[PDB]
Amino acid sequence: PTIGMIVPPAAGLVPADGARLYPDLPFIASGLGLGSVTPEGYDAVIESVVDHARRLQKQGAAVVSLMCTSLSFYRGAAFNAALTVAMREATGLPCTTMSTAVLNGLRALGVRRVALATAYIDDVNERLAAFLAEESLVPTGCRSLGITGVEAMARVDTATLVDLCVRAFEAAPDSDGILLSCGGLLTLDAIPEVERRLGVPVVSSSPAGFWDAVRLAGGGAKARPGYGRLFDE
Repeated sequence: PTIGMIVPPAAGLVPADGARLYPDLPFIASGLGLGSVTPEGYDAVIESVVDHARRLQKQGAAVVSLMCTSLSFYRGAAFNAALTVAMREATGLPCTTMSTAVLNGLRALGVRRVALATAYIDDVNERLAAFLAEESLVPTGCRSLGITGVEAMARVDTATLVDLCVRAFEAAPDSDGILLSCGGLLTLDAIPEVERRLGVPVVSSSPAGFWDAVRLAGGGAKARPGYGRLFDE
């Protein structure tokens, strides 16, 4: 079953982080050309998201995921829902979003006290914490990479992301689990290393997006093994 993904950039490229989980599966992307991942224009955003969902339906997608965490959480639960309802009505397909994916992953692992490890700015981390509070999770703290530009993003490796999660956890030792939400960075290998070092499960947002969209498409394909408890499943 073909999985459709709506993405932030104009070019319409399948996200790199998570694709490794499903090497045999067909993924098609359609680019919003947003200029932001946290845009102004409540109606305009819904409108472009609808337009792009319809483009994906015409290309044979069996489901559509809005594959951007920030865009789906920055205006809280009411907006994540509005996005989902608008896509499904315009397409007749089951639709979902990366923020729903994250919720779904955290629930599957039993997490309700969640430490945040992100690459976002303060205001954005605050909106994330607010979204998760609305969904009956307790955000217990946050540590962020605090980097910008391709150069610095390029310089991130697995170790950087593992250390990030350990930091976030040390700071919030009461946490049930960790949400790694590091848009644009490669996180898969970090997941089971963090779970080993800490004994607490990790959800990574982009990989959760792939997993959740693959679940929704209901084909039964399993993620490649070795990428943490959620995906070992």
